[PDB]
Amino acid sequence: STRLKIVTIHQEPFVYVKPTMSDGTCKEEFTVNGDPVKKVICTGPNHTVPQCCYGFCIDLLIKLARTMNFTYEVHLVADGKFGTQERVKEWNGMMGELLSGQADMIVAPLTINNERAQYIEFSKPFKYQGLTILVKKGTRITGINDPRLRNPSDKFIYATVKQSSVDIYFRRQVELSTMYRHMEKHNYESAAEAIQAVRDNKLHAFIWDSAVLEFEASQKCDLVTTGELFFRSGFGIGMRKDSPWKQNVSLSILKSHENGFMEDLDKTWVRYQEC
Amino acid sequence: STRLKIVTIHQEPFVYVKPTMSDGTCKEEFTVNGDPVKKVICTGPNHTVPQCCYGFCIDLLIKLARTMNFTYEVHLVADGKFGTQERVKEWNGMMGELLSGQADMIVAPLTINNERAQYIEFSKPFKYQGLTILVKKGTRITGINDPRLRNPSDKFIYATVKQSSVDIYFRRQVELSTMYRHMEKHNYESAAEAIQAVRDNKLHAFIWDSAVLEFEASQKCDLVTTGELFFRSGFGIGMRKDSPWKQNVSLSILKSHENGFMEDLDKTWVRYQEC
Repeated sequence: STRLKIVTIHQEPFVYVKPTMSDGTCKEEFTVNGDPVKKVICTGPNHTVPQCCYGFCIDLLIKLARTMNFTYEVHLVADGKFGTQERVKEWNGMMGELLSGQADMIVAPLTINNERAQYIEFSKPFKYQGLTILVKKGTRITGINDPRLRNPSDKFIYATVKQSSVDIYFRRQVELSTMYRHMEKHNYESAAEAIQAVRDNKLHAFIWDSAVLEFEASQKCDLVTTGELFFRSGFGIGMRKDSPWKQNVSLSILKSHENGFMEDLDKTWVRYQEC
Repeated sequence: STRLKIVTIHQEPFVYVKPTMSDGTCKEEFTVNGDPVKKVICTGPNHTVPQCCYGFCIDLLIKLARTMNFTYEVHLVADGKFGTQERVKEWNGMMGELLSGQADMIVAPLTINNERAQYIEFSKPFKYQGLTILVKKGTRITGINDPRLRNPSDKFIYATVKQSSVDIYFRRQVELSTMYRHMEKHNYESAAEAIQAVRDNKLHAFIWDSAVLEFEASQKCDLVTTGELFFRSGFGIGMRKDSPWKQNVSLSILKSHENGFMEDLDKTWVRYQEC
């Protein structure tokens, strides 16, 4: 009947965003084994214009749309954010768009957490992840229990992104009190700057989402992730409560974990051999 | 109004099962730091009798019951099984008990998968896991892509449990065809026997649930798990579809991942230092 409004956000390798060619089409590209890269037009801010979206999440959308037989239009979130609750409390970003009806589904690396789940519903997770630690190659940190994290000094500086979900996690547990006070002093304004600081040896360890950090390490051989994951979670498709789509989207995702499909998406988008 | 009927199954460290003392009570025990071990009476086959249940899942039940203010009675599944669909197709084990009304909730290390999710609903996961590989200490296997798994010979024998979810997973993907044919020749009748065979160097690698194998390695220093997890999944509380309990059980579980509670259960039940 009517096309679902899909909202997404720019985050490689889940969603790449590139300009259209001069004729308005998306450049034809192929995988190493000759398969066409599937691309969709996604409108959004560069001024709102049609752009080209592809990646793990786009391939997943396409699989869901074809399996469940729905049609869709994809756009990039207008304010460029995942969504937090803020005073004007109302959700902004993709959460706000989903709740307002500007979107019908959020298809993106959207972490399942208590706060969001109070307002929306999630599919079963299409990818598992957690927090991990990004360091310079050669640096050894066992995880959140490493003595250089538990007993901080300026000889080994670690941090996360100010006001992020990570910042909030450390703030909330008394046993991490000592780590939180160190981080509160070194936290960065954005993940990109924290990542650069590790490359530049101004930050010894950056604590962040594993799906982000592992992707950085796969592309930049002077960086690596280290240690046991902690605060595990999953990424799910977001829908308003009592969605007609949730059950079948969840069943498709579970089937895909079990039949190789999700693994094929990981081989296609997440796995590299440069480093 | 009425007590929820909780069904569970014996699997350390999630559910320990021990006899009552001579007077019918459960032995008072304490953690290393002095805290009482919480125990519940769980009736079930040793002839159905009251026994003592405690562990990660029992602590979780207790937290849910107190948070949501419900009361409950726990029993061990009558046929001793998680549940498969079989001809008489009807579910047996905990699935069958849940569907028949003999249980209202399954509180156990119950893997979320497509087949079960067709019939029941799950809470958000209280523990993440996957498949991993159990080997003798000193043996090195990178994961499911290790050359000694991909290119099998009788110099390095690996196997799983016949007719298990693992057996079925390998059967279903063409790219694992060669591994499946090796395993089909060495598979064991039960996880206990496969585990013993690794200890006895009759089986070089056993492919199984990480929550099981990691627990074995934590208790038996001649065994270790090795390699990257694969076929990740989660354990969830099982309820009949459209349960009044699901939303609040899921919200509690998500909060517990975020506030230290789940981590405390891992420190209490899963973490050891002998090995």
